[PDB]
Amino acid sequence: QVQLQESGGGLVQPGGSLRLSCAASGFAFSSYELRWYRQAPGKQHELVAGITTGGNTYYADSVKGRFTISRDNAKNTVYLQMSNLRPEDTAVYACNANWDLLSDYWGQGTQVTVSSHHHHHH
Amino acid sequence: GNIFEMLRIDEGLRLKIYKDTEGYYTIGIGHLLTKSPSLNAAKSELDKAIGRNTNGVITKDEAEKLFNQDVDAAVRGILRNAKLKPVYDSLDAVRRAALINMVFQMGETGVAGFTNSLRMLQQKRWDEAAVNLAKSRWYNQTPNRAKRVITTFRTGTWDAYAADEVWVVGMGIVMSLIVLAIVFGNVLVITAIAKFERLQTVTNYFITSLACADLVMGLAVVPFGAAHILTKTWTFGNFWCEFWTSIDVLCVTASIETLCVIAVDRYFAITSPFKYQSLLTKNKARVIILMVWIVSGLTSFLPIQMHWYRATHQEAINCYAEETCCDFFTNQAYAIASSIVSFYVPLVIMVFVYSRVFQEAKRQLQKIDKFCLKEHKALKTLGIIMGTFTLCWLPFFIVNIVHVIQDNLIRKEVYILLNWIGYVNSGFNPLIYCRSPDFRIAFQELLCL
Ligand SMILES: OCc1cc([C@@H](O)CNCCCCCCOCCCCc2ccccc2)ccc1O
Ligand SMILES: CCCCCCCC/C=C\CCCCCCCC(=O)OC[C@H](O)CO
Ligand SMILES: CCCCCCCC/C=C\CCCCCCCC(=O)O
Ligand SMILES: [Mg+2]
Ligand code: NI
Ligand code: NI
Ligand code: NI
Repeated sequence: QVQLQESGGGLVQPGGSLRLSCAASGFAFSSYELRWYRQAPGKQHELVAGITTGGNTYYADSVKGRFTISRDNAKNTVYLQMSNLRPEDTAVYACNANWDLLSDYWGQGTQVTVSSHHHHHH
Repeated sequence: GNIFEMLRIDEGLRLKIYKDTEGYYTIGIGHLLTKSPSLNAAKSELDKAIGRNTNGVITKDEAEKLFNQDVDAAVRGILRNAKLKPVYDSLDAVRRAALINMVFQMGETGVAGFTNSLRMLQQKRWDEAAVNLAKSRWYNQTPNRAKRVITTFRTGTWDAYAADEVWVVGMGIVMSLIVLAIVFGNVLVITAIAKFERLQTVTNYFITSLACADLVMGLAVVPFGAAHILTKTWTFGNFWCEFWTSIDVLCVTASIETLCVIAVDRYFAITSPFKYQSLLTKNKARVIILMVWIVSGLTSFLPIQMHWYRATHQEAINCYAEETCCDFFTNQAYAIASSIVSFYVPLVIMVFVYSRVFQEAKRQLQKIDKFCLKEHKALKTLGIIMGTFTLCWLPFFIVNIVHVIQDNLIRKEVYILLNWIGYVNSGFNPLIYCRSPDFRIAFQELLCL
């Protein structure tokens, strides 16, 4: 069937950088709009970034200038390069391809945790 | 005889007492019972005319029996009239029937009043009496019928009554197209999803259920429904009638409910997308469609085969017992019970969850001004879904509720029409829920074979 698998999340120092990969298989990738959503614990889910078929990218006001979404149709993969990370950016990031109301597919979502005391057990 | 066919498509046929254009109690093929507004007087005249207790309802044989009497009583009334007889003798076989028609409608002493046009008729100056008859109350009261009789008078042909055959064979054509569209549409859909594993998603598993119900409808319900209408009769058993209508209710219930399941499926895929693939599993999916058909079975085959649906009025009792009658008479209870369970409850759910989707789209539409393709295409699809769905089934299920609340409101023909408007929705569904680029590819491949 349709499949979206994220990879590249995990831990990262505040101010650090991560690159999220979203592999797609099972549909006509090239003619699909791609978006990155996230959801902080105990909060409503929000849109991070999004790229159209033409290549037009748009971002949230909070991650504008720091994050950069790009897509590779040759490999059916959309990326979310995110630098200068913050403790607020700690959330579950999900990949999303969309054609219409019914052709709306989501990924399992990957966890990105931003803190300074990583594996420092105080 | 052509006079018999002429009057059949002028008076139609109704097995229950009704009121004609003048508001007089009529029954069968235009048999005036009484000019009194008393139903009891009408019902008494019907009993005397037939020779039994009728309860206001007769049969098709009793209808043709009264019909042949009324025709004969009209001819006798002309021959006995000293002002009508020379005209009748003067006219040809076709034009004779036209004169019989008027007398059948207005009586012998009523037609005799047309002194000027009767003269022009005997003088065989047709075009004169043609415009002379149009200047009468008979023309103003019944414009459509008078034009047909006058035309028959001035031409001496049956061209004025040739329209009935055209609309029938024309309706037979459009019915064939509907049947073809539904079958070709849903077969192509079910085949595509089954053959290609990439299309087999949770959402598309519901569409298979929908396309299945829509397929069975286009194979079983609609074709036998077209024959029942065109032939104006039911050439199968009472068993097959009770089996056919079961498949009707079953498929409609399944089709509409599956549409509701799809709606709730998108509700979870939009409002809580991070939990969507956890809430709705492939396993839970087939559990849902199992319940849908289980429910649909309990609204169709169970109440119908057990005769729980059956109404109690005389016209229904005669219909159930007649091996050539397959009219869908239902009691008030089953009607509103099956209506809410196979339409209204899905409707209120569908309106609710799509209202929420409308909000979520508009909410995101407020955040960014451009590149909102996802939300725009969602709203457009959202309109087509609720548009074509409600426009197809709401009018039917409105008049379905009305006709079991207050009778003599919803005609037979309009119940059929609005029900067939619901039928074509099965043909529209593959045009709505299978627009994805992967469906288009799967379709261009199966058709290129
Ligand atoms: O029971 C409501 C209901 C109805 C349906 C419909 O699809 C049922 N379609 C039945 C088609 C067969 C109709 C045969 C001719 O019936 C003539 C009309 C009888 C009812 C009637 C009688 C007089 C005036 C108005 C209406 C589906 C599901 C439902 O729950
Ligand atoms: C439309 C038939 C209504 C029947 C009863 C429904 C009750 C309300 C539930 C859903 C309505 C969803 C409304 C969807 C409106 C779509 C608006 C539209 O056409 O969008 C144009 C496009 O966004 C420009 O770029
Ligand atoms: C457990 C959920 C069941 C869901 C299916 C419900 C189906 C309801 C359909 C109609 C029930 C039968 C109605 C017959 C009314 C009988 C009363 C009467 O004879 O006047
Ligand atoms: Mg019958
Ligand atoms: Ni530390
Ligand atoms: Ni540790
Ligand atoms: Ni039975």
